[PDB]
Amino acid sequence: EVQLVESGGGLVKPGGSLKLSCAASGFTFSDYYMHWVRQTPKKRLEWVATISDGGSYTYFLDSVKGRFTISRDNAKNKLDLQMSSLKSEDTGMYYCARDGNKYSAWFAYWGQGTLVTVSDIQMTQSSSSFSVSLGDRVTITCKASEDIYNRLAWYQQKPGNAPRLLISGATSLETGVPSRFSGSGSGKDYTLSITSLQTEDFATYYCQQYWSPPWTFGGGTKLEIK
Amino acid sequence: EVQLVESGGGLVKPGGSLKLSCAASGFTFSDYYMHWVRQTPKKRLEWVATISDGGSYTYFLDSVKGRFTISRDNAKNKLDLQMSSLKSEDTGMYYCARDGNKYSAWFAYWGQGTLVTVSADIQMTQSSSSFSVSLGDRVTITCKASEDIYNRLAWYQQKPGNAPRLLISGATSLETGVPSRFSGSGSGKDYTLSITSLQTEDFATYYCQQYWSPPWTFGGGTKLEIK
Amino acid sequence: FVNKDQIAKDVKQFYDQALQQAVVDDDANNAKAVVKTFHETLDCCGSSTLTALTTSVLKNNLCPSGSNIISNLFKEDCHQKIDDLFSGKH
Amino acid sequence: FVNKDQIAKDVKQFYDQALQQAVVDDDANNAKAVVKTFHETLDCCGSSTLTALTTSVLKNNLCPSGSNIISNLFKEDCHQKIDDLFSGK
Repeated sequence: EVQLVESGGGLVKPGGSLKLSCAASGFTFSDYYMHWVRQTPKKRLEWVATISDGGSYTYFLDSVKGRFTISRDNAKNKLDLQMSSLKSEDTGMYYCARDGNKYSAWFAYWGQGTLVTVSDIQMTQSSSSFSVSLGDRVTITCKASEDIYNRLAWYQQKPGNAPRLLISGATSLETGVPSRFSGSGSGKDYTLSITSLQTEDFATYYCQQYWSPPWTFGGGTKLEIK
Repeated sequence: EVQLVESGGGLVKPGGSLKLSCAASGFTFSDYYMHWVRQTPKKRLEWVATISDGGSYTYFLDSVKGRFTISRDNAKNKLDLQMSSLKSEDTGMYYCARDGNKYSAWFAYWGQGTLVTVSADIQMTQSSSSFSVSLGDRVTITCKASEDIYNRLAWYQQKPGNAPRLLISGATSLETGVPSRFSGSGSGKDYTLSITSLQTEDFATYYCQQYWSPPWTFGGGTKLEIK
Repeated sequence: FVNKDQIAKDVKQFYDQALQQAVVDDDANNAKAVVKTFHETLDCCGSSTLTALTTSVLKNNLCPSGSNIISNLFKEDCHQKIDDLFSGKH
Repeated sequence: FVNKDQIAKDVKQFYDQALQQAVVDDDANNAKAVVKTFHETLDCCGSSTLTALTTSVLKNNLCPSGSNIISNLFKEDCHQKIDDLFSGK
């Protein structure tokens, strides 16, 4: 029943400005920290900004700091990202995301995204892709540059659609996530295992750490049929 | 102005029943524990009952326990003492009193009283029953405790016809509107009430009361008489 | 949104409530546990509002440790310790 | 009258508020004092709701002692210790 609708794109000049807005519905907006996560054209996921539940507290990605501003209207159930002094690096789909809890930096719900076109813990996903057939079994690996104390999330992303949260806290499956998905690991080494591969399972899989900011993502592991 | 008006008192037969009621005004009734204190025909002061601010908690004098019930109506700003199985010992003036704080057992304000006449422990020792003193003189009334009180001692002045009035609390602290000529000192078991430059309004009976361990016992009193 | 003064006020009231309940009956052992927890945690004893309970509090073994007899007087310090918790002292 | 669940809820919120404020450097040395007082008094560290702050709370010297790293996880226990205060554990 949760819904996030982002407006504000698209085409802009280098040095230009844009005002992205997110329209939340289906939950208590005032109880959650809200974030902005962007997907590059090379499909790399990157967290950009956070606004506290009340609005008084603000966090930014170092590269967007001093150019990007966050705001929220708890009465109007809306969140805004004011982008200025835009560079080429800023191009991508901008997703509005609600925090898993009040402020654990994992993204339980995302919006469809708004395209913005303009003209640190390392999360290592060994394999960019895996060619597997239906009914098969896969293990996607995720390595951290330092011990991330099981503070790890897994996202599934089909094309056209936004990323969907599968697992939080390295092991805990989300509601409506099938038994065939499993997450294990500790310290730096983590895995996402999918057994009895079904058709809906072919997608790009990302791991994300939420131990120390910036909340870094892995490159992804795209599961392709063959 | 804090006001307490008690009603209900009357002539009663032994074993009889009476329903005393106190009508409070001038303060936040809901914030204070309320009590019932009675004065015997031989003028001895005696605490009888306590009702908590909310009304859920109740305390009684052993001799009235199971024969007396306390209740309160915070909406109607009223407090009631339901007396049943009446004995001779219960005869006396019944004063309704508001606690000094939420629940410190000293009596900052008292009502005029209702007479209850029935037809036919820390010992607080006040050395002298009376003192014959002239105007302008100086007096020291002494109060001795059977046990350490920890300065948790009050002093009351009572002129005849009128209810007791609180002079000092915490052995030393004078109440507002109490003149500088009144002073209280002492510690542990031995306490004193000293009055300098005796004026005419000063001739009355003086009582000490301990509020350390229940029952909150009073002294016999020390009546100051002119000579 | 939650303000400092109202919270201490509420924590102090909750303490008083637990204290009154703890001394009235032996079979209100939850209230006795809460009171023991507060006294042990805050290194305190007694209510500054409900001072009359002190003797009963002591007799019910609710203050095994901590000196509260400062001079010839017993000071109820829980309301203060609660204030210090929300102030950032003690 | 005061209800155990609501007062625990309120104390936990007040703690979160102090934690968030203490983590950003300024005149918010009062918030740093409150957090230090809570951690020292309740023998805890961190918020179970505001878990993301943990690294910043550690880096701001708000948890010098006390083992919070159990098995292979750091568990933020202040919200539990607050519950235990009002429960009598």
